Amino acid sequence: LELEYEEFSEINDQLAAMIEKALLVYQQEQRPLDLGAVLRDYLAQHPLPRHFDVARILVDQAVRLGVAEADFSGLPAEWLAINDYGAKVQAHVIDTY
Amino acid sequence: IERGKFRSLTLVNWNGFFARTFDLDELVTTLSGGNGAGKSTTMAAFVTALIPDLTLLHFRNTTEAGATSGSRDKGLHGKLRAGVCYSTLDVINSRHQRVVVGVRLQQVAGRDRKVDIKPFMIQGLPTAIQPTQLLTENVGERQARVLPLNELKDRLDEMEGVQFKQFNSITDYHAQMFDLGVIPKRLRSASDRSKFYRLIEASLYGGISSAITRSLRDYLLPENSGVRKAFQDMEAALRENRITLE
Amino acid sequence: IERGKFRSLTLVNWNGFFARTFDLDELVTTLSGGNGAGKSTTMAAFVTALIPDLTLLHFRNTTEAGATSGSRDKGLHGKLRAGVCYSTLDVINSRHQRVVVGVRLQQVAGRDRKVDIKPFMIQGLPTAIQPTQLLTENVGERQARVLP
Amino acid sequence: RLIEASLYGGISSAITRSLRDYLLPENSGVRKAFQDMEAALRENRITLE
Amino acid sequence: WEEESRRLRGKDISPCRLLFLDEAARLDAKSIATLFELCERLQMQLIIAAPENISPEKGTTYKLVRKVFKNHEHVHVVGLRGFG
Amino acid sequence: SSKSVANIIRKTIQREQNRIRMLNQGLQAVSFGQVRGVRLNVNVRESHAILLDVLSEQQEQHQDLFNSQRLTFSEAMAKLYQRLNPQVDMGQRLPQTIGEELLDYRNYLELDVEVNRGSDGWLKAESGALSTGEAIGTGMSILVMVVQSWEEESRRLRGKDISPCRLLFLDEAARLDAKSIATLFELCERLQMQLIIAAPENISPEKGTTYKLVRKVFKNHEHVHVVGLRGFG
Amino acid sequence: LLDVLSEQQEQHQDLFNSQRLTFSEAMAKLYQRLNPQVDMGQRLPQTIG
Amino acid sequence: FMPVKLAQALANSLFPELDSQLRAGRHIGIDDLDNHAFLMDFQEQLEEFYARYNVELIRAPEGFFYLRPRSTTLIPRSVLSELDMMVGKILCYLYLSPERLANQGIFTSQELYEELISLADEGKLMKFVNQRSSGSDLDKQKLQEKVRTTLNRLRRLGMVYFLPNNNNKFTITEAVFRFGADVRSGDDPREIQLRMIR
Amino acid sequence: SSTHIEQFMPVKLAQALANSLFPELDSQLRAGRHIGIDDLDNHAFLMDFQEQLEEFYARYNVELIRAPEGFFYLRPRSTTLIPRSVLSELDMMVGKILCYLYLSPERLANQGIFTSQELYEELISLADEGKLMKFVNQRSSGSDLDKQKLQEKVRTTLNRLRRLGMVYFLPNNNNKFTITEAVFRFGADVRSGDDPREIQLRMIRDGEAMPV
Amino acid sequence: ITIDDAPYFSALYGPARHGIVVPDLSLVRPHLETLEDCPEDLYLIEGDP
Ligand SMILES: Nc1ncnc2c1ncn2[C@@H]1O[C@H](COP(=O)(O)OP(=O)(O)OP(=O)(O)O)[C@@H](O)[C@H]1O
Ligand SMILES: Nc1ncnc2c1ncn2[C@@H]1O[C@H](COP(=O)(O)OP(=O)(O)OP(=O)(O)O)[C@@H](O)[C@H]1O
Ligand SMILES: [Mg+2]
Ligand SMILES: [Mg+2]
Repeated sequence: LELEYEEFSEINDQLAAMIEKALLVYQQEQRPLDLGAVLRDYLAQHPLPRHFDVARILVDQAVRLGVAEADFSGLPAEWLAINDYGAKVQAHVIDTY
Repeated sequence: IERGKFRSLTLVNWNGFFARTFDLDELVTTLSGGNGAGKSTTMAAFVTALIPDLTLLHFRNTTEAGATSGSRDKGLHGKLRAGVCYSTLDVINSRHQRVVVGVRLQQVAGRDRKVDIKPFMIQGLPTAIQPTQLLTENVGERQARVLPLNELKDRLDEMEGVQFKQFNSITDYHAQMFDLGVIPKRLRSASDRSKFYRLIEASLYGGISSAITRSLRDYLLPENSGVRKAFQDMEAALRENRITLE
Repeated sequence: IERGKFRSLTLVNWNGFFARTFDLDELVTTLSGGNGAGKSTTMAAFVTALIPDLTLLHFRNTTEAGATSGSRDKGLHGKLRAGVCYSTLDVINSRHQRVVVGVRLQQVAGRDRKVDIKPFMIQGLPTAIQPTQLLTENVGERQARVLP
Repeated sequence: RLIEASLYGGISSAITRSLRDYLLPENSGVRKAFQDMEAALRENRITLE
Repeated sequence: WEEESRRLRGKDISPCRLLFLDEAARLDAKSIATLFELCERLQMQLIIAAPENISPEKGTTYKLVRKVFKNHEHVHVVGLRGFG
Repeated sequence: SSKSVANIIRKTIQREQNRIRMLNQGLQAVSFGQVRGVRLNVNVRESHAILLDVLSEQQEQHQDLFNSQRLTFSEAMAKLYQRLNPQVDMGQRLPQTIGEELLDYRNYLELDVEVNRGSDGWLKAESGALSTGEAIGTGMSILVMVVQSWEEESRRLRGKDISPCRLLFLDEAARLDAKSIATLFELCERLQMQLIIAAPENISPEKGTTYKLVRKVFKNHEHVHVVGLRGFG
Repeated sequence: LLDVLSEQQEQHQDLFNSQRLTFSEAMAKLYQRLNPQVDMGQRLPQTIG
Repeated sequence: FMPVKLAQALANSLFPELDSQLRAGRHIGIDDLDNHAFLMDFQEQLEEFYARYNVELIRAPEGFFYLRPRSTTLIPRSVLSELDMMVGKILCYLYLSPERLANQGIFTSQELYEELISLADEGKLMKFVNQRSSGSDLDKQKLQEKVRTTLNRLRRLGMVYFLPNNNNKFTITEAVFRFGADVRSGDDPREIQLRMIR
Repeated sequence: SSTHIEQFMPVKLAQALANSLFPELDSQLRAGRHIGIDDLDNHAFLMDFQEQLEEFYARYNVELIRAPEGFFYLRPRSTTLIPRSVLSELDMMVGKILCYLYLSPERLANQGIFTSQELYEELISLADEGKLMKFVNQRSSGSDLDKQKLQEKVRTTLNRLRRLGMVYFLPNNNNKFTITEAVFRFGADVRSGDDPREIQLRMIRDGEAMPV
Repeated sequence: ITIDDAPYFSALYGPARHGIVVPDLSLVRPHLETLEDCPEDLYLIEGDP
C-alpha cells in the first residue's frame, strides 16, 4: 500500500536548552563549578525515571567549560552521591576557564 | 564461590593521558566520546598489560579489520609519549587478596617505531594507596614527575609486608597470574599465548573469527593423557632397543 | 548545467521484499532498522543493478572488511528467492530524459549456487508509469503476479 | 573498486597503493610523438639482446 | 574522472554522482555534519545505513521491520519525518 | 589390549559429548536479529567408528597384527587402520606418528557451529550468510563457549577456593541494536562475566558504569578530560 | 634523465662540463632497463625505457 | 616482494607434485593425508597464487579441494564426454546407505555396468555408442569398452580408487558428490539423484 | 633472522616468480612452446633470471634448455613430473624444409614472408613425391584429389608448428607467414660432420629424440 | 580431585583406595570362586558408579 509515516519527539533538545541556559552563568562569572552539587540540585527538578538522561546531558554541557587543574596531581577523585536510590558521580572541580 | 573481579585500570603518561585511573564495573563498563577521543587507546592499554608480547601485539585499525600483516608498524608506538609510561591492573581474588599487575613502557629511540616493555607485580599493598600515587612524585612543579623502576623498587621495599616482583620472561609472569586466578589457563608456551591473544582480539573486533572457526576442535576440547602414557611406557623397551641397534 | 539524478530504486522478489520501491533524495537517503532488517541487502541490489559483472560482485560481511578471502560463496545467491527477480533504477538525465536501467536476475538450478543476469534498458516511458506496476500483472483480487 | 571501497568505507588499501593509476589521466598527444621513439627504442632493444 | 571525459562527452551532459556508506553509526555528529556539507557542495548523492536514525534533520529516511509470517518472511517499510 | 582400549576411548568420547551438551543448553533462546539459537554439533567420523567397532569385537580376526612383537602397539594400530579403508594413502610419514594420531581421542570427533535462523531449521554458520549484528552475536556465543571449556579444563590444577576472573571486549558496539544488547547483557550476567564496550555515545546502557571522554589542547599539548557516572537503575 | 637524452653532443658539449650529465649514463640505465620492481599487474608495464 | 608464508608454502617439497596433479584437474580428498593437510595449512596463500592464473581454488563443503577455471583461464581447458557425466551421476547414486551392507565400500565393474544399462534410457545409450546402433552384441561390447575407458578417466580425476590388482574392482570417494544434485530442506537424496538421472 | 625470505628461497628467484610475466610464460613453456628473440618481453625475462628458472624447473625433473641459436625450451627427463610427447614424421618433413627455407639466401629478399604454396613447391622439389604420398594414402598414385589432401595435411601440421612457436602467420593474411630460429632443432642430426649413427645414439641418450 | 583434598581422601580410603565400585555385590558372589588371578587383597564397594 501507500507509505505511512512516524514522527520524532524534541523533548531532549528542549532539556538541553534549559540546561545550557542555566549553566551559562558559571562561565560568565568564571565561578568554580562542582559537578556533585550541580547534579544534586538539578536532579531535584525532574522525576526519577528521567534522572539518567538529565545526568548525561548535563555532563555533556559542563565538560565544554574549561578544565580541572587537579587532574595533573596524580590524585584520583571520589565518587560523590547525587540522589537517593544510589547514583554516584566522579569528577574533579573545574578551575581553569 | 565468589568469583574474582578486575577492579581498576590505570594509565600513566600515555598519549592524551598523563595520569588516569578507571574504576571498572562489576558487570558492564561503557566508554563514550567523539571520534578520536581515545577509547580504543584505553582498550589497547588493557590488552597490552594483559599480554606483554611484542610478537603478537598488533593494533590494526577497525576498518580493514581482517587483512594481512601489511605494514611493519604494529600501531603501538604512536600511543606512547616521550619518557616512561605505565599500564597497571588491580585485581581482587576469591581470597580477597589485592594484587597489582602491570608493565613499564618506553619508546626506543631510532629511525623505526619500536617499544621496550617490562612486566612487574606487587602484592600486599594497603587498600589506602592508589597506583597513581605509587608511580608519581608530587614535586613543586605544576605537574608531577613519573618515577622509573629504580625509584619504584626503592619506594616499595620500604613498605612493611609489600612484595615487589620484577620478571625477566613473559612465561614467569603468566605463571604467577594463573596461580593467583587472574586468567583461566596457564600459558605454557608461545602457542598458548597465541591462542589466548586470538580469543581476546577476536572479541575486541567482533564477528565470527576465521581462525577460531578453522581450528574449532583445538579450542573446545581438552587433551587427555590417559589414553597415551600406558602405551608410551609399554613401548619403551622396543624404542630403546631400536635406538641401540641404530 | 543541471546535473543528472537518481530518482528511485525498485526490488522485486528479493529475500524479504516482494515488490518495493524506494524513492531517493536529492542529497541524502538513510536506511534504519534493527539488525537483519535488510539494509545491506538494499545496498547490494543497487550495486548489482549498477555493475552486473558477476566476476566482480562479492558481498562480504562488514566485519572481515578488507580481507581478500576468495570465499567459496560470493553471497549474492542467498539474497534472491526462487523464480524470477528484478532490480531497476530510474534516472533523470541532464537532458531531462527519463531512462530506466536494470537487470533480470534468476537462480540457476543445480548444486552450484550460481546466478543468471540479463541487463535491459527502457527509454521514453511515460512519466505516469511506475516500475512496480510495469513489472507485475494484476491476477486475482489484489494478488499480483510477476512476469518474465 | 571505487564503489566497493565507498560501501565498506575507510582508507582502501588497493586505492592508495596505485593512486597514480586512478587519478592521473592519459594523453594522446604524448603518444603520437612517442610512436616514433617507440619504434627506435624497440629496435635498440633488439640489437642489445 | 569527470574532468578526463570532458572531451568525449557531449557538451550538454553532466554525469550522475552517487556513493555509499554502510554502518554509518561509527561516525559522530560532527563528522556526519562535515560529510553532509562536503557532499552537498559537490552535488553528490549519498545512501547511508545505520541501526538507529543518525540523521533526523536532513534528507529522507526509511525504517525497515522484518516480520516472520506464515512460514516465510516479509519486510515492512515506513517513512520518518523530522518534526511532528 | 583390544576391548579395554575401545572402552576407555568410548567413555572419553561420551564424557566430552555430555559436557558439550551441557554447555549447549546455556545458549538456547538467544535472540540476535533473526538468529534464535546456537549449537556446537559433535559427530563421530565413520572411518574411525568402524575401526573402533572392529577393535571392540573382531579382535580374533586381527590378533596376528597385534601380538607380533616385531612391531609396537601404535604401529599395530596404524597397520590395522590401513587394512580398513584401503584407499587411504600415507604421506611417507612414519607409521609411529599415525599410530599416536589414532591414540588421540580428539581425532575421532567432527565439530561444527549451527544457528537456528528465522523460519529455517539448523544451518551451518557462514559469515557471508548473515547480517552484521548476527555475526557479532554468534562470535560472542562461541567465545563464551571457549571460556567455559577452558575453566572446566584447568580447575583440576587450581585451588579448591579459587574462581578465575572473566572479561571480554566489544569495539564499535554501536553496530548492535537494543534488543541484541539486552540479549548480550543477559548472557554475560548469567555467566558472571565482565564487559567493556566502546561506542561513540549512540548507546546509553542504563546498567553499569559510564565514562565520558573529551580530548582537548592545553598548554599546547593533547589532554583527555574524563567524567564518570554509575548506579542508575 | 630527460635532460641527458634530450641535449645532444655537438651543441651541448660545452654544456656537458657539469658533473651530473653525461652520455654514457643512457647505457648505464641498461642496468635499470632489465627489470624494475613493479608489483601489481594490469595492462602492460615493462621497463625504464 | 612475496609474502613469507607463500614462499614457505611453495618451497615445500610436496608442492611440485601437487601442482602437477591440480593442473590436471585432480581432486584432493581427505584420503590423501599429507596433501590434504598441506592444503588446509596453506589455503589462504595458495588461493592467491592460483588466482594469478585466472583459475579458482575451491574447497567443497564435503571437504575435498579442486580447481575451477574461469573463462580467461591461463591453463588450457578440456571437457568431459556425455557418457562421462552419465557415469558420474551413476557413481553418485551408488554412494548410498545400503551400499555399506551391500559391498563394504568395494564395488566391481559389473555393478556399474548393469546399473548403467538398467537405469538409463535406450536412446541416450545409442547416442553414446552411435545413433545407427540397435541392440546388438557388438554394441554392448563397445559400450563395455567405453565404460572401462571413462572409468579410467575418472580414476585420473581421483573420483574412484581401483584396488591394487589387475581386476576391475574399486571404491568410491566422497569427491563424487561433485556430480550430485541440489539439496533442498528435507529432500531425499535418492529421489533427487534419480530425478536428475531421468 | 626468522620470518625472512632467504630462509626458504633465494631473493632473485622469488623476485622472478612474483613478476607479472611469469604465469603466461610458465603456462606456455609447459605446453611445449619454444621462445625466440622476436618476443622481446618473454625472451628478456628469460635471460634476466635464467639460472633461477633452471633451478626451479629442476624440481620437476625437467631441464630448461638454451639452444645456441638463443631459443629456450623444456626437455623432460625419464623421471619427469610433466608428460613428454613426440612429433610425427610429416611434422619432421615440414620442419626440415622450413629449416632449409630459413637458411636460403636466395629467398632472403622476401624479408621472411613465405606462402604455403612456396613451401609445398620446395618440399616436392626435394623429397620423393610419390613415395611420400604413401603417408597420405596407401593407394596414392598422383591423383589431384590426393594432391589436395596432401596440401591440406601440410596446412594442418603447419598450423600445429605455429602453436609450438616455430612459425608466425601474418596479422591479416593466413596464406603467408614468417619463420623464427627455433626451426634449427630439426637439424640436430647433421650440425656436426660425423657418423650419422653415433649422432643419433647421442641424441637418444640426451633425450632429444626418439625413433619410430 | 584437587591437590588440597587428595591427602584427605587418600587417608580416608586407606587400603581401599584402589577397590572397585559395584552396586550389588551379590552378582559377584557366583563369579568370585573363579578369582585365582588377582591382587592378594581385593576391595569391593557398593554404590552408584
Ligand atoms: N599509533 C598512533 N599514532 C598516532 N596517532 C594515533 C595513533 N593511534 C591513535 N592515534 C590518535 O589518537 C587519537 C585517539 O585515537 P583512538 O583510536 O583511541 O580513538 P577513539 O576514541 O577510539 O576513536 P573511534 O572510536 O572513533 O575509533 C586519535 O587522534 C588518533 O588519531
Ligand atoms: N546470502 C544470504 N543468505 C541467507 N540469508 C541472508 C543472506 N544475506 C542476508 N541474509 C539475511 O537477510 C536478512 C537481512 O540481512 P541484511 O544484512 O540485509 O540486514 P541489515 O538490516 O542490513 O542488517 P545489519 O545492519 O545487521 O547488517 C538477515 O536475516 C540476513 O541474515
Ligand atoms: Mg575507536
Ligand atoms: Mg546488513
